[PDB]
Amino acid sequence: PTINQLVRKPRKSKVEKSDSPALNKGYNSFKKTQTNVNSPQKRGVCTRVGTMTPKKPNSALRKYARVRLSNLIEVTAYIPGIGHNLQEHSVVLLRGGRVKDLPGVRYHIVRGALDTAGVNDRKQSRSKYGTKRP
Amino acid sequence: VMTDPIADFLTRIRNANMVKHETLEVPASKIKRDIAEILKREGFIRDVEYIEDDKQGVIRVFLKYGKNEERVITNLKRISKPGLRAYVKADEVPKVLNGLGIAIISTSEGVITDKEARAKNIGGEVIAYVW
RNA sequence: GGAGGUAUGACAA
RNA sequence: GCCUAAGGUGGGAUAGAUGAUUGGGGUGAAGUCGUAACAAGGUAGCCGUAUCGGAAGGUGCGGCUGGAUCACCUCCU
RNA sequence: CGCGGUGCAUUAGCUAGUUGGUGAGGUAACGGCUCACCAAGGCCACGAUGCAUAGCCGACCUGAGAGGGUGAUCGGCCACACUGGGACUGAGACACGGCCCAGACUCCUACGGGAGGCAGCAGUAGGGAAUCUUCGGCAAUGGACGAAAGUCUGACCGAGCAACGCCGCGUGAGUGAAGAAGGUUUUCGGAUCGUAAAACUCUGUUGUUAGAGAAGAACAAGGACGUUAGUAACUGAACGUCCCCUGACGGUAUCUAACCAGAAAGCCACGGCUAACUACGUGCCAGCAGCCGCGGUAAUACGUAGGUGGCAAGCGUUGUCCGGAUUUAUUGGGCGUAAAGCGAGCGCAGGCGGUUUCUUAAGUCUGAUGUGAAAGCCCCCGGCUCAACCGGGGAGGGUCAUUGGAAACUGGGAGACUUGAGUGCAGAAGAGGAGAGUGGAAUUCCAUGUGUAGCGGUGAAAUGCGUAGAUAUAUGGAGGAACACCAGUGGCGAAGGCGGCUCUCUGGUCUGUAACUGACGCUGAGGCUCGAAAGCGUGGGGAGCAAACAGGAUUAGAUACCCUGGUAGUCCACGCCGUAAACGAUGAGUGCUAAGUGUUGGAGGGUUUCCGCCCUUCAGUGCUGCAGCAAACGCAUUAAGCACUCCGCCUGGGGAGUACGACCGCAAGGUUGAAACUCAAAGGAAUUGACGGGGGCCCGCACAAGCGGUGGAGCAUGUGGUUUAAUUCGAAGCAACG
Ligand SMILES: [K+]
Ligand SMILES: [K+]
Ligand SMILES: [K+]
Ligand SMILES: [K+]
Ligand SMILES: [K+]
Ligand SMILES: [K+]
Ligand SMILES: [K+]
Ligand SMILES: [K+]
Ligand SMILES: [K+]
Ligand SMILES: [K+]
Ligand SMILES: [K+]
Ligand SMILES: [K+]
Ligand SMILES: [K+]
Ligand SMILES: [K+]
Ligand SMILES: [K+]
Ligand SMILES: [K+]
Ligand SMILES: [K+]
Ligand SMILES: [K+]
Ligand SMILES: [Mg+2]
Ligand SMILES: [Mg+2]
Ligand SMILES: [Mg+2]
Ligand SMILES: [Mg+2]
Ligand SMILES: [Mg+2]
Ligand SMILES: [Mg+2]
Ligand SMILES: [Mg+2]
Ligand SMILES: [Mg+2]
Ligand SMILES: [Mg+2]
Ligand SMILES: [Mg+2]
Ligand SMILES: [Mg+2]
Ligand SMILES: [Mg+2]
Ligand SMILES: [Mg+2]
Ligand SMILES: [Mg+2]
Ligand SMILES: [Mg+2]
Ligand SMILES: [Mg+2]
Ligand SMILES: [Mg+2]
Ligand SMILES: [Mg+2]
Ligand SMILES: [Mg+2]
Repeated sequence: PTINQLVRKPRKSKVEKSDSPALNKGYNSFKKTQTNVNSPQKRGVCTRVGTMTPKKPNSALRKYARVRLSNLIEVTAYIPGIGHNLQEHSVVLLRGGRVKDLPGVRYHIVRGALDTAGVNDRKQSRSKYGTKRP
Repeated sequence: VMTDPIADFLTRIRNANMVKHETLEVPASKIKRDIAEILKREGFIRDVEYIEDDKQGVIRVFLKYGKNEERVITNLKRISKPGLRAYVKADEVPKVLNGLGIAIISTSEGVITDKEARAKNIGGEVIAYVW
């Protein structure tokens, strides 16, 4: 563009968006509205715990939880590690992070937090998966 | 239409220099004569002669080439433009290729080189870079 | 030589 | 007595939620129907428009070459 | 009061005490601040109004910088104190811990009526991923009151809690084996963990035990004297000098001595990016993953172990911001084919603009002064044992103001100029446009002779037409549409487009000349005009052609391609529509930068008896081709080269040119134009292959030309299938099956 054009219509940049939008919104019970609060995690209740299938290259029975968050948003989350003690109506803590296999899964469940148990038998990378030192 | 006769003068030199023409002619103006004189005494062109005509005069420039016809002028860039005038303060006066080139600056003391401008401790409108 | 015009076919490997 | 918060009534404006039902869209390791495009893709393709057809698409009109092949004159090396 | 710091027009209209005036009143004060009158203005595409969001700043994070992000703690300003309104008191409040009223909420009543407001310090409940003790003291500093002692001060000094952050120090040091045991792993030799451990000699930062003990205090008050001013004299006031007087922290820092290495390390990573590799276990499972991707029975990528790497009282994960991202490019990108030139013009505003004299000096440059608080980064300099941290002295920071200068450049003013641009004069060519006529060829139909069984059509056919006389042929008549030859990368036009001929009206361009004007120019958002074909409306026309449609074929099916028909439409008038691979897929203007060769319209000169040839030149139109440019293809004076001006437009693919809103349209639709969500690609050019119901050139019992067979019969044999206790296993298109 010419300088006069940039004066008339200045440069404008693409707006970025979150990879984990459900963590960006709080909820106000009084006003019954959604607040814009960036939160590293969020507590939710497991409405459904089950297994899911991956996309074409991969094949497994990935373990998820359909979690309704404290901010009223309904999200699909992944249960990392081997074996878990989650059930429906359990209270789980969600962190950000996609799972490339699962198209609709944008959050991971934090192990060792709230009702989520640490991973049995884990001995390496224990801080992930939430297991105490043996 | 022509909106920047200075840029036209610099481009005529650049294009003639590219094909190693011996000489070049341009419609005359005071600023063009000022620029031609600076190129003359800074050793970028061989000579400059002026022709009195009926319209505005003509300035003839004699381009300079070294042994093996190496080009003394590498390129010329217009800095201040009709669309965006460029002004530098005395402490903002540019150095072109760390002093191996020159910047032609218009000041209230006249049209001078970047060396002269920061000697006098003055700024002005930056006309062109020459290296 | 060059140029404008006038039926169907798993998946991975 | 004037001003006046709140409250009441009235008709509009505006924002979200929700609603029988409805629309196209995206997704989904191995469904049905055809084979429209890519070679001249077996009717060259595409563009706009109109019209018709289960469906891709077909057909008309104008346009484009981002056109395969053989056959011409101009041009030019 | 000037200036400065958010988003949205898919927000353009807003305003009526509103704008101004005249008086009056009111205020500390000017003022529509209020009012009564008289006018009607004010604001706004330089973004009014509306909507959404937000306390602002010093500063903080990031970045090479330009910038981007943020506005905790500390300081300044502002605003608010249960929600709304009001005034009182006062120098000051419309007043967090004041009043009044109203409201919602909690609480007390004897039911008549009363009370209350932690966004003060703690603390509780609730919300949340998530933030502290219902602590000591007023000693210090500051604040209120008092003459003062002093009282009050959840300011503030301290202490407590949390690795929440930053900084410092540890968890030992030295010697110590061809290298113990054990772990892991082996090619069983040895490797490796490893000088690591052990052992021996040391150390006490720390820790424990005892002891020693700060600064932070200056004071005030009071007790002594003294000096000034004043006074008759005083007490006292102001000041000066001595004595006296006070520690929350707290027995805290700190120091000293003794004693023991004794109590004091983890976390993540190790396929590539990316520093660090092997074993088992598991076998598309379980799981990993930031991206690419790992896992399908021999996985450095999953889980464990041994090693190893990085960092270390932390380490990792998630969230958020800047960077890398030139990925909005002012610094610092693009638009022929990758995303991107509006279909084209005409033009308001705006942006930009030829030469020159004088002048001005708004921009620009420069000097001085003022100011840009302190703290902070930075720079010196000191203090804490170092550092963090603290203190002192600077510097920096403004598109700041005031004032003095400069004057080239941009701008303003007064002149001058002729090259750009235009006018005049003289010429040139043209399917440029509009209107009204008109010509021949051909098709169809119609009439009439001649004439006889076909005609028409396809790959092959049939439908169809014809003995109610076809087609063909001859002579005529009617009507519509299109204009053979000329005709040409030829011409004209802004583009779309314009092709018989004649006339009328009409636009533009090109070439000379240099009489005239004297920069009058270029571009041009918004607006306006034009805009192929199809389509739409009204009224005409209708030969040929032909969506639709009918019939005949083809075919597995054919709602196609083919055939025979055929309506709209194609044509005209008028009014709509406003889109096209509206393309050179290349916006417009200007200047500059090798050559060669065609051609259209001019001009000039040198020859030629003319005709014409030769050369120079202007404006088009092509081809070839340097320099340069380009990812390549290619472009190349008709640039995609080198430059300046203005406009349009682009920012991964899909969802979408979709939805919603708006404008336009009779309608069809057009113009404007997202998001959720999803993918890690989409894409351009070129390369090597393979392939083609592409082309060219060849070969082989490949076909053709022949001879004899197989497929039919019986039987032999192999195979499939079936059967079986078993009918052993292998081979399966050519290339398994005597
Ligand atoms: K087709
Ligand atoms: K065209
Ligand atoms: K007044
Ligand atoms: K605020
Ligand atoms: K308030
Ligand atoms: K008070
Ligand atoms: K005090
Ligand atoms: K008290
Ligand atoms: K004191
Ligand atoms: K890895
Ligand atoms: K730029
Ligand atoms: K165009
Ligand atoms: K000036
Ligand atoms: K004419
Ligand atoms: K019509
Ligand atoms: K030519
Ligand atoms: K996207
Ligand atoms: K067989
Ligand atoms: Mg891992
Ligand atoms: Mg096909
Ligand atoms: Mg086809
Ligand atoms: Mg094709
Ligand atoms: Mg059809
Ligand atoms: Mg940068
Ligand atoms: Mg209070
Ligand atoms: Mg000690
Ligand atoms: Mg490596
Ligand atoms: Mg691993
Ligand atoms: Mg950037
Ligand atoms: Mg394309
Ligand atoms: Mg494109
Ligand atoms: Mg039409
Ligand atoms: Mg278009
Ligand atoms: Mg030419
Ligand atoms: Mg044969
Ligand atoms: Mg037989
Ligand atoms: Mg086998």
